[PDB]
Amino acid sequence: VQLQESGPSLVKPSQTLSLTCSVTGDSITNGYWNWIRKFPGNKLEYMGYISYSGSTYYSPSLKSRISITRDTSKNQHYLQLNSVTSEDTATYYCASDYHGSKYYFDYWGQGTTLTVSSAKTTPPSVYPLAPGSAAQTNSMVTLGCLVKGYFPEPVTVTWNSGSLSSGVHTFPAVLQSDLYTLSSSVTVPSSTWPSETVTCNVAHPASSTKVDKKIVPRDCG
Amino acid sequence: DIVMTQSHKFMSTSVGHRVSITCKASQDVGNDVAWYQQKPGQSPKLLIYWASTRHTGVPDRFTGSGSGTDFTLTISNVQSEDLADYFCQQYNRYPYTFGGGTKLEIKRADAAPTVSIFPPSSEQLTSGGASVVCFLNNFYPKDINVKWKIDGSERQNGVLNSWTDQDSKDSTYSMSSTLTLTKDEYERHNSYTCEATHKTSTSPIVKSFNRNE
Amino acid sequence: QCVNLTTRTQLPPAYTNSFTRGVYYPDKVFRSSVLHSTQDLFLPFFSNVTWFHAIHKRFDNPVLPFNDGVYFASTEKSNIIRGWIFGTTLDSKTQSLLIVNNATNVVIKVCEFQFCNDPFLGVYYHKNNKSWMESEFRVYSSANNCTFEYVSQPFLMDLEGKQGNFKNLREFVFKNIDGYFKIYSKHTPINLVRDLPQGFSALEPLVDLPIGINITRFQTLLALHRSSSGWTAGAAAYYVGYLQPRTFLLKYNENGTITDAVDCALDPLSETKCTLKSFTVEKGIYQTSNFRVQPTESIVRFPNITNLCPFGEVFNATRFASVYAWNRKRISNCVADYSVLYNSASFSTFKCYGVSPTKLNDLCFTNVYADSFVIRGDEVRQIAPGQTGKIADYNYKLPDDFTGCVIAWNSNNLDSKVGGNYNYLYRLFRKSNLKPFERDISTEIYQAGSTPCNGVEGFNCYFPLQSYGFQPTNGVGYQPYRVVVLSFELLHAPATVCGPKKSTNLVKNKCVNFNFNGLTGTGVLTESNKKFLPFQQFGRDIADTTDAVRDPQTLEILDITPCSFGGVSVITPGTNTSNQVAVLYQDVNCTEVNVFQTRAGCLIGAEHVNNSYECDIPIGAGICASYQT
Repeated sequence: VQLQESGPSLVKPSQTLSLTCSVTGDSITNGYWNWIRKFPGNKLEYMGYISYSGSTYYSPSLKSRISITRDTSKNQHYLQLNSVTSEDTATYYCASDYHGSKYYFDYWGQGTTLTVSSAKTTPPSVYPLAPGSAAQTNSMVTLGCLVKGYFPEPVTVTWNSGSLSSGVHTFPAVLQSDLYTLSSSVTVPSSTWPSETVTCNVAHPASSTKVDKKIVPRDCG
Repeated sequence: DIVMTQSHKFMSTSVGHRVSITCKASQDVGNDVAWYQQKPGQSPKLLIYWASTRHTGVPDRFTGSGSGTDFTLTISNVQSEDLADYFCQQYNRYPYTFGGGTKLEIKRADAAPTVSIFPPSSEQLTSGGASVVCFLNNFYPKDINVKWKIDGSERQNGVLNSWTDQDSKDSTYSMSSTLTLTKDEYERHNSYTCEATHKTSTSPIVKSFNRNE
Repeated sequence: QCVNLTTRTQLPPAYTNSFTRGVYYPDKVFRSSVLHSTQDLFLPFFSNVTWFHAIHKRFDNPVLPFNDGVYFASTEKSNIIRGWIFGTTLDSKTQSLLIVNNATNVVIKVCEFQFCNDPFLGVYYHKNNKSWMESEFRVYSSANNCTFEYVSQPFLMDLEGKQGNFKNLREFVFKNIDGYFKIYSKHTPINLVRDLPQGFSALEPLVDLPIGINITRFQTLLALHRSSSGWTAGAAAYYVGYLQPRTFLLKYNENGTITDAVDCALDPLSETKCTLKSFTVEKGIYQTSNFRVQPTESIVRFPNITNLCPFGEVFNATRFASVYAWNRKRISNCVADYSVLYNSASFSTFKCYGVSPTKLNDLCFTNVYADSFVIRGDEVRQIAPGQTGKIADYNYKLPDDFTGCVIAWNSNNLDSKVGGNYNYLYRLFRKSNLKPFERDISTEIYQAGSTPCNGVEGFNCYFPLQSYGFQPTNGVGYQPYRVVVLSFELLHAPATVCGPKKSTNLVKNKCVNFNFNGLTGTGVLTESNKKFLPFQQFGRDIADTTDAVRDPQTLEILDITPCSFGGVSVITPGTNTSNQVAVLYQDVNCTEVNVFQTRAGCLIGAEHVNNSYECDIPIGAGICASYQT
């Protein structure tokens, strides 16, 4: 069973949340589908559940601020919340309560981080990073990939369309006042820079924006 | 609800050592105490169900026993591919209230850090933004302090740190900071300096640059 | 403040045996040629003290406790010892007493001083024009909330390093009783090389400091002399002892100098001097103390149980009730064992709210209620405070202060059958919600519209008690689960549900504490030869002394033997003849404690000689003891 979440990741206050958890590999014959709110900082909290026949029961955490529907034709299930406040800035995961072939399984998807604020959709501005002439050089050369002015969460920063993995340390987002700032690094020897050209690729699942910017030694002396 | 509470925040063992992660909840944990397995870069997966049976693809070294509310995930001869965040829960009745968490890592040799500060690009000054980026990677352990030196004076407000998981090839860490300024404050200062105090160095590496280039 | 001395080397905690040190005057009461008994914090003889130094390889000044009472003893040749630090937590958060000497005055201040990481004193530039003048004061940094201040008389103390051996001895007593701090001073010339003097002296009081504060730890300061971290020290040492509240005897002469000291809990030779209250002990046998064996532990000797709550007809019942017509069963006047419910390894759902099931086993309750109903798998999780749906709102509502347990397991093999199980019912529609602990068994037709239904089904008139559906071809989540809800409340009624049982093993020939259904105390369980009646529980002697018992769960008669006791006898020689003594206990053997068994008891310290000599000192039952070559 393969799971993949999809939907808009920007919901203003006093609006309606809408997303879809896709199921691929196993039909909706056995097992439940639940939701767990992920607080920032490795903290989780249960949200609700649904059956697979039509019995829609709610959780004591959300009595009337939750609406989960079913779809047995396309093997999917929706998620809808009412009266979305500023405390709903989190990520919701969908899992299966499957128990077959004398084994208990529990698969989890990727997840789409929901951010509740007053700002609209902002595309990311990928800016290159390179050491200048006044910077102190070293034997190990570091190359950066700056993203400033992106909204909302989440984001994904890769290197060479995901093919480069050695020395990749993608730092997560931060909690600033208005806008966030990404920071990615790579490990290359002195023969690479500035002889070879390294290009970082930054993805954005909330708006399907992919910006490709090359790192150039600008500005120099 | 069942108030879950964990004691150990992080466990650092080696190859062949025993990993002991306790789960001392304030309420009853039940008999169907389960454990997750948060792989690095992937989704968390189920490891142990019904407190005696393992998941599909799990070796026999991941077992569990105990008595009452004092349960301990018995792990013997932990390999290098077992670095995962373990949570204690119950699979008896909805809802599933979880605990804090405990990060499992391996113990390897130390590594000398490398400070590399970056000047801001010309594309950032066109829009109106200004930020100084300085990184600090390939170091061990995570007990380090990364601060800024704005014209010799330190800065603490607006400094936020971030870190990643342990690498499976070099067994090093990565931790840097973030400091953003406005357009008017960019033309007032001259030089920025970042450093890091590591246990394998008597003096920190001083790296600075000039904005005039 | 922050710079610590790098000349510190780790020393193992060795010990030093003292001979008769640690005897002072407990009060200002004069006597003559007697032995006054008193109870105070004294230093016991032949004890172990610390082994520290004040030299340039070993330079250590640790933190020792103070609440148990400590004794100070240190040789001196060049006045290395300057002062001490008396603080509770050794920080500026609480008050602290500071007694230091800068060779001009005795500074006594009770403030909240800011102690450094390693405070010390010393004289700089010992190469030329030394003069032994104090020019460094790095004890504290600030002062706040001072309550006492004392300035002594001005003087000049010399710190000249005379070569050779040690020539001075300064021993103090550091104790605090009810806030009154006492300093007992003594100065006498000696001749030492390394070790403590194995002599005897007295300690006279000097001052009195009613500080009125509690002191838990202390620290001894040292001096540094070198011709700011590599400064070396001189050559001195200091030993720290531990006081204990024992009883000493003091022999005052015509001048008031203590000549002898008797420890009543060191050796059986000196135990006769405390009972007789005389130094010159005549030849004979006297009683000193009373032997007694403390009990080990209390074991409740209950193999199995006797009474039982009816959990068999509730858990293992064949047919349950519905979710709207659940039967409430009151469980009282019985002993319930909740430990077997958690370790049964047969319940798929077992959760208690408010308290753990392992914690309520050692707790008495008065009202226990048990319910039983069979529902589907989508309705077991609604048995919780704050739930919604059909069961929580229309069938069975729990209050917010639920202090019970939820028991549920799988019953698909019994409560389901091929073709559909239409036995159990549930209410589907209702005009409002239910109260906590409210049963609704009404079969009235729900009027969904405005037209009446008149007891029959029609337009907007549906039957509320709908039938369930159980099939074996369904999934795991649709299996019938037997749900048992336990209710616990507290009222003014006395508790009838109890029974915390702790049994380990069969213990014999040990002084233990027994706990039976109608008898308790301390006794030694051993074998017997009597034949007790099956209704009797215990037996007594003539003078109301219980000496036998019978186990209610095991057909075995165990006599309640009292533990090992009796008087303590000792054979003491003259004060100018010898010092060897022997231990003689009463009415016990040599196994429950130069070993010889007598009729009166066990005699430890004598050798069995077949030669019969004249009876000099009697032992008992035709046995005597004497002194031979």
